[PDB]
Amino acid sequence: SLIRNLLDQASHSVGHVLRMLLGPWSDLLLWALLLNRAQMAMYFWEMGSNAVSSALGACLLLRVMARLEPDAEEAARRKDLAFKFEGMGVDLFGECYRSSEVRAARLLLRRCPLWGDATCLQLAMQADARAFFAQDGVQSLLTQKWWGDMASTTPIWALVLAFFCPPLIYTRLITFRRRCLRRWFHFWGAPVTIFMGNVVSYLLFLLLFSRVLLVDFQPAPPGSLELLLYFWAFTLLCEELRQGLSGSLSQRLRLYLADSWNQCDLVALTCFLLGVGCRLTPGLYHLGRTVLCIDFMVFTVRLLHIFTVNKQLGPKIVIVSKMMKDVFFFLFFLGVWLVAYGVATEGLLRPRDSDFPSILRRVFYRPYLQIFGQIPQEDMDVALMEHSNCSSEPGFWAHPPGAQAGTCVSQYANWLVVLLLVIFLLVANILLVNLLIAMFSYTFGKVQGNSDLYWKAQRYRLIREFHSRPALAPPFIVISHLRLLLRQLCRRPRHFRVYLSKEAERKLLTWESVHKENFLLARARDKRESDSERLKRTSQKVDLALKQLGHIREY
Amino acid sequence: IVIVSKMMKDVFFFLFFLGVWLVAYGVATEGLLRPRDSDFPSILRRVFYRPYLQIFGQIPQEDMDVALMEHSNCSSEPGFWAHPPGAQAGTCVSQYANWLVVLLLVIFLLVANILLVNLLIAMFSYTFGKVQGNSDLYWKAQRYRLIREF
Amino acid sequence: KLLTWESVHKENFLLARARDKRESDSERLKRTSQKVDLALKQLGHIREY
Ligand SMILES: CC(C)CCC[C@@H](C)[C@H]1CC[C@H]2[C@@H]3CC=C4C[C@@H](O)CC[C@]4(C)[C@H]3CC[C@]12C
Ligand SMILES: CC(C)CCC[C@@H](C)[C@H]1CC[C@H]2[C@@H]3CC=C4C[C@@H](O)CC[C@]4(C)[C@H]3CC[C@]12C
Ligand SMILES: CC(C)CCC[C@@H](C)[C@H]1CC[C@H]2[C@@H]3CC=C4C[C@@H](O)CC[C@]4(C)[C@H]3CC[C@]12C
Ligand SMILES: O=C(COc1cccc(I)c1)Nc1cc(Cl)ccc1C(=O)O
Repeated sequence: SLIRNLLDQASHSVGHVLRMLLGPWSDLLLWALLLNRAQMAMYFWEMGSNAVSSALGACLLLRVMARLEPDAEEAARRKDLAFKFEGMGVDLFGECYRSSEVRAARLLLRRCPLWGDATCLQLAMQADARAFFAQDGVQSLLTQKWWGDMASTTPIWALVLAFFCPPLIYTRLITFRRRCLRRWFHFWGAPVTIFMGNVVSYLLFLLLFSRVLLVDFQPAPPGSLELLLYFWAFTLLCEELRQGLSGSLSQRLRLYLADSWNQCDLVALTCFLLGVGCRLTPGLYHLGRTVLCIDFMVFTVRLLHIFTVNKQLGPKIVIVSKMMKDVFFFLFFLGVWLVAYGVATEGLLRPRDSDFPSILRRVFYRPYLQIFGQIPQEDMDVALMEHSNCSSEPGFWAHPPGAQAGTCVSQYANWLVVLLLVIFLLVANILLVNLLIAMFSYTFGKVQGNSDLYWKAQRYRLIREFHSRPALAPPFIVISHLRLLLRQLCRRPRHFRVYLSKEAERKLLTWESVHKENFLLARARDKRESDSERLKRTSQKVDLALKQLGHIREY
Repeated sequence: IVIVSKMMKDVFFFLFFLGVWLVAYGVATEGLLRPRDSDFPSILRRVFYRPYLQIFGQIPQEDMDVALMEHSNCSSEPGFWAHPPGAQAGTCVSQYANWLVVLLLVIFLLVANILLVNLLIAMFSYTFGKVQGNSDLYWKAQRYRLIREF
Repeated sequence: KLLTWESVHKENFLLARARDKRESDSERLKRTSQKVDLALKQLGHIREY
């Protein structure tokens, strides 16, 4: 199995868990989980302490072991145990939140001594406990943390007005949980305010980049505006580099190459560096301008991910991410039909200007544009063209008026050319677009129910990442960077983690144990009231009656 | 009627996505081709209005493709320009990267006119199917209030 | 060896499906009905007492 060999390898030497494990109920529970004893795990859980934290840790280790399983059956057993176990854990935490909201809220951030001193939230995220993030209790607590010391009942427009007018903080609007200085730091350190500052800074960055690209990008040496834009770009590069380094050196970069949004930011920044180099070098000014235009497109795309936090939009964004397979199949089919129809028409009518770019244009671009209402009838039908004799080759040609429709086409089979145009319009503009409608509707209907749950996890990760992000905006985050490097240089000569009281820890443990035993007795009553169990009981009672009646049959 | 009132969230998300993609594509084309008439209203028109109208069958090929335009030498700046015939398409654009301009036009048409409209179809159908069953009940209450008010 | 393995797994599958059928509520209600009927019959066999 994966227990004896794992212990032998650890002795011969998740890795921290293996190191700490070697050959009060925590040890029994962990042994039950590693031995794949489902009933032992359940019972040790239910009669042991720290049920929620133990549940998150144990389901994390179940997922890890199922991934490590070389046997599909054992992996399936471990993973189904993990699903049932995370579900029952989240049910317990839901019934806990149903009792005392603030008690459960401070139960979350409780740094439990076991499982590597990691909070429940980090354990769930490492375990991919989407269901354990789904419940309204943890959702509301995450919302309040995103509104850290801001009384989340405040509306968004109040927040934007307060951001625009710093004096507005000391008003009746926007309540909150050196008083002026403390309020100032709370306002400017709240993760939601950090997010708003980042959004406004990014909008200003895009506006300035567009202004530079459309007006101030002459081949003259860079001006003050160009230098300032370069300064913002370098600051963003430093920001992303530090974020990747913080969130072991090579292991961290291998971790960072994931999270495709960071990949998009990285490729955008590399394109920016290439564009700056080409702009600075004399010869490649035009190439620099083109690549910077492409980079603007990439940055505008990244703005979407920056604006995925909205409660009504994130599921839709992950939906449109999921719809790529359907659009991609449609791309194949459209390409095939476009090749067929374009080559057919390019063979039926033979323009004199047979240059390769012109042939490729007439075979791909124009048929593609026929889909969206651009139909050059005067270019590809003879009855709309004036007849003339071009070449010595025997035929009737009727030179067109179009600039890139050819010098003059042939006309032997224009009836079948028009027939092909009709067929192509019927297939591409009717069969394909409406069939893509069908696939899009079906995919949305199937996927939305899991997309919203994935958005819950994504929003938790978003809250964590903006909490980890420093205070000042990217245009001024150079101050934060120099502050952190000074802190790095200060030690050379030398995550919410809300504190809980020591007696409060014991009171939370007792409260959680009491509510756990209440939930178990409730579920036991439910199982007893279940019709199948009742029929079981009736069957046994009837059997006992029959047996004891047989014991008096001799009378 | 109460359904179409409820559909505003979907149309509103679509408005966000269309605005983002329009900004991206418009600025890309406005940077790739550089009309001489760089007045602010003209720049804003070319970056927002014309790309928006490209969705509904208004494609100024003769305005933004060089192979359809007559070539001429406008300015001392080194390049080939090929002055357009359009009235508000610019005095004369540059032509260094019109292949990629046409590629961007193709990509924008594929995304906005195919991905977005059909995806909005999907959301509209799903929202209608989900909401009609309560919308009719709300209409019952609304009609009672209507009777009372008249 | 494949024949023996297949036969063993086949009889395992049949016994599993038999247990499933027995645990089925309809079959259980059948069994309860027959047990109640037998109890009634043998109680009638001692009615004369
Ligand atoms: C926030 C982003 C996405 C908006 C994109 C719109 C862009 C194209 C707009 C917004 C601000 C605009 C600039 C604002 C002011 C001027 C000064 C004027 O004398 C020349 C044009 C110029 C430089 C504008 C060009 C177009 C512009 C850059
Ligand atoms: C739906 C899909 C299959 C449609 C594909 C259309 C693409 C491939 C078409 C549309 C416009 C076309 C371009 C139009 C003009 C030029 C400039 C020329 O100097 C090189 C070829 C090039 C760059 C063409 C290559 C093919 C092209 C990019
Ligand atoms: C809705 C669908 C069915 C419409 C299809 C349009 C068809 C019927 C049209 C398109 C072009 C037309 C053809 C154009 C030219 C010719 C050549 C002539 O010597 C005989 C008539 C003939 C052959 C026409 C008959 C009708 C025609 C084939
Ligand atoms: O959805 C996302 C979110 O970032 C995006 C990055 C680029 C473009 C878009 I629109 C969104 N990225 C993913 C995209 C794919 Cl095609 C597959 C998986 C993921 C992922 O989230 O891992």
